[PDB]
Amino acid sequence: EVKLVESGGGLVQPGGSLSLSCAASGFTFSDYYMTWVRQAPGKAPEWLALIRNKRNGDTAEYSASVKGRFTISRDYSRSILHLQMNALRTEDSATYYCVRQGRGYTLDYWGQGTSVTVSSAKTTAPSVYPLAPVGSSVTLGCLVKGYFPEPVTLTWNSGSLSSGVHTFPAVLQSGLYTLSSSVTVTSSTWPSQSITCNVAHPASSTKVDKKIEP
Amino acid sequence: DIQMNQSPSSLSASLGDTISITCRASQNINIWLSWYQQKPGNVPKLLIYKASNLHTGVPSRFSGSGSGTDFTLIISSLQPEDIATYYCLQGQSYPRTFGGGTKLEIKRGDAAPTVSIFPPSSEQLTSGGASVVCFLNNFYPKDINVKWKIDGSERQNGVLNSWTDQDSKDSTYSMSSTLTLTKDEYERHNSYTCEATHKTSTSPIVKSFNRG
Repeated sequence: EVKLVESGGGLVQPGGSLSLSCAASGFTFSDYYMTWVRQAPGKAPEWLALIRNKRNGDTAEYSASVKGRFTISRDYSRSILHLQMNALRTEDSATYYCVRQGRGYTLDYWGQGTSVTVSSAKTTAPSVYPLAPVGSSVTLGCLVKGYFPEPVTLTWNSGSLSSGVHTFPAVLQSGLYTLSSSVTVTSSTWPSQSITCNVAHPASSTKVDKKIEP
Repeated sequence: DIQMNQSPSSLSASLGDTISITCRASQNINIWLSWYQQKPGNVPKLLIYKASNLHTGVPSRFSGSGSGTDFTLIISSLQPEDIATYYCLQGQSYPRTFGGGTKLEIKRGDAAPTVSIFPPSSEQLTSGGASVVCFLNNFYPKDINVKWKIDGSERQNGVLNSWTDQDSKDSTYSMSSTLTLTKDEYERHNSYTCEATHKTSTSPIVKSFNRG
């Protein structure tokens, strides 16, 4: 079956460069036009570039937003799609997708995506603070502050406690991100039982547990 | 450049409903129009191609139609897994352009937010390192207002707000608000209050604590 796997994303300075690549499999690479599409959090997808195949000139098309800065190319000998990203700007930050164009000029199959962050801010481990109340039901929380870049992963009781949870999207304040999560349980559930907050931040090898104590 | 105008930017409906999403191209694009579904946290999936052709793995409750400049996506008998954002895409001319998208939400009875306030943790207080958090949870409809007061006085400076997508379990919305102070300023004050103003009342819901 058709599969696309992109790679080469990460944190890069403004004005810097990044080389993205897409591994295509399960289909004949040379038979299809290929494209790159990106999506910023809470935005509509944005088509970036298309490259034709050998039978049709191997020529390319670009959106005005990346024209001149991004270059799309293909390696037939390895069925790899490339996107050379130069003179990057903060608003280029998004998830980049390798996407195939099928019959009827249709972008049918998408890749998992590779994340790109363009910022001057530097990588930073999060802090992670437990949030205990000041009956019937009680609301606990977990505050993850001062990290960069995205993302982090937060769970309650290693993922066993998944009900009554509200995990809020990360918000930038400089500089550094802030993320929070709340969990609401029966009053007889806590603190009689142990509820712990698990945070992981790969970009800093952070892996921390914070128990909510009354 | 062809502009794609997608109406119902947001659409509130009930499970089992029949709903329709529209796509108007600023230029004739023949049959070169496709529809996509994107669940939160997931990648867009192809639903309809060539305006009216159902993609291989797509249920029959999804149908599309239209030619030229006007296109419509119809979802008959809306299901829970159908709750998502939908985009149209023209594939006739370059640049390729998407519609603005349509975000589906489920209708439900109005709900007031459950408010909880949290003083800075001792850890952050060592230091320093002072953040006060307030959760406005499980309320409906979407819109909501938060106000911070320190010893009575309105504070907006170091406030950070975040909002969740519609909860899949109870169809409600939630909000997190964090007020960050310096350890020094936090300890010069006593009263910290979180005020939520929701549609369900002209009177704000107030939560607070004393000492800092």
